[PDB]
Amino acid sequence: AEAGITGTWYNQLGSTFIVTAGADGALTGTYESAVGNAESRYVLTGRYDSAPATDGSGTALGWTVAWKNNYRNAHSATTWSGQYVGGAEARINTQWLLTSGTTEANAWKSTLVGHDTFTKV
Amino acid sequence: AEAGITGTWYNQLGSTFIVTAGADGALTGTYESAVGNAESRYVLTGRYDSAPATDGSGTALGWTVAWKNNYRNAHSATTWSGQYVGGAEARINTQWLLTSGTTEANAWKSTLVGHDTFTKV
Amino acid sequence: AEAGITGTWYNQLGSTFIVTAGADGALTGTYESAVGNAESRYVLTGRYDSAPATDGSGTALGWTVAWKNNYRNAHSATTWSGQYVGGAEARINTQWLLTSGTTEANAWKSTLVGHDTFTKV
Amino acid sequence: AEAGITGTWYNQLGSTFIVTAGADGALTGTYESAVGNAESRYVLTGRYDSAPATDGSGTALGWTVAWKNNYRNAHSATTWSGQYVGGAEARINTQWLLTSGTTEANAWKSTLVGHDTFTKV
Amino acid sequence: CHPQGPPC
Amino acid sequence: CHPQGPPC
Amino acid sequence: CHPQGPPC
Amino acid sequence: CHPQGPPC
Repeated sequence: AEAGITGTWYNQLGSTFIVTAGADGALTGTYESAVGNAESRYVLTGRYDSAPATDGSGTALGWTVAWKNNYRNAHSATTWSGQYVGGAEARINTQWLLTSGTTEANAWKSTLVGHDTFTKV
Repeated sequence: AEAGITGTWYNQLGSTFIVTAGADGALTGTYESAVGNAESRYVLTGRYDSAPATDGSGTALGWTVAWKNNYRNAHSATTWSGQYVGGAEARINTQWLLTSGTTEANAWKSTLVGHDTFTKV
Repeated sequence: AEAGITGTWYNQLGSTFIVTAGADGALTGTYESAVGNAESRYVLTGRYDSAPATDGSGTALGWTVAWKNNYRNAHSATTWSGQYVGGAEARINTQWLLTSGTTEANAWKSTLVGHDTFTKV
Repeated sequence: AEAGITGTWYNQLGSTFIVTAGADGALTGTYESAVGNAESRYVLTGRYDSAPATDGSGTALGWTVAWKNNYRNAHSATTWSGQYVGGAEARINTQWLLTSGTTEANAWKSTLVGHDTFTKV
Repeated sequence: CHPQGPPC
Repeated sequence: CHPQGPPC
Repeated sequence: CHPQGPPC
Repeated sequence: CHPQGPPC
């Protein structure tokens, strides 16, 4: 992984992210939602677990985006958790949780769940 | 938040984490599972969404720990997603996803879900 | 379980449910949200997995409530998944998923996640 | 929905389920994992939320399977939560939670999450 | 005031 | 038009 | 070879 | 004895 992870990844819904996998487990880069404009670019940061692998396993990783930049503050953050599988059709398969800041009466409906697959293509 | 978030947080299960909330959205610090020994300390990294708030909302945040250090490589990563609520009994209420690296036949059972509350006490 | 499960269960948020655990795995009864009025009572149905147990394990179970009755149609359904642990302080610890009917553009934010503990008291 | 839901549904992984959507919200039928043998057939039960819809929304539904039949008792149950979208390429898009009965020390890793799409084809 | 919440 | 969705 | 998976 | 649990 590491070298395989670094680059640009696209999902099914139009989003892009660019990430560098740094040598001791660090992931850093930016997530852009849409349009093609500075206003949809947000910072990401995460970690991946580098492993000596003999059997074709995925590499486990996770990153967080807080949805605040200089043009938008959506009072929320998303985490994605999943694994990188390299090769011909490398993908990162993830499940994600999006939490919004709520009042304590609304806390029980603060968190959405879903899933994304990202490909290099 | 920011000043309120920085510090040490404990959950129900014995775990500790220490985090610094840096001015432009960054969270950094370390997660320690148990025992009280260098071997259970892992790096965390995340983001929080800073908001001008008039109505008592939580601050949304998220961080990732990859379960690899110099004494352990568990071939997995956990992300936590939730919100900080300050005050007397400040807590961070979260839901988390733990993914392990699997073979593609086992990918469908790669990811556990649950929840943690962290307090300052 | 079976005999232990049948009865009335309360959660942290004010909700009540009454369930019968029938001999071959069936759960049936009603969920009431609040107030104390026919209008907050909804049908539930689920299953539990009966097991010969030698080691103090929970019994796995799950049920579904669609949020439509004669006074309300909220265009959604919740499933709860978890386990019954009997004894002095019997509880059912669950995680739940609530999906609302959406247009296909909004499908990605159709599903909330959270958790509830129900007790007999 | 109702008429649209009744029938046989297949997912990506080889599984089949057959369900009847009964007039007042009830879903009943059987889930079969694989092989083509009585031993992989399990009872399902759930609910769906019938709605007068003017705008192309999905119908919200949920069902539970406890993984115990006359040939197998896997000490677990799965719930699926999602929505039916009718038409040419009718699908049921779901997220699911699988809980196994555990000891209370292992309760924190009792529940897997993932997702399935079922089609008629 | 979704039926799963308090009150309603 | 939450920043995680399409467009915005 | 959990009954929800393939095969079993 | 996964590092997220107690102890380990």
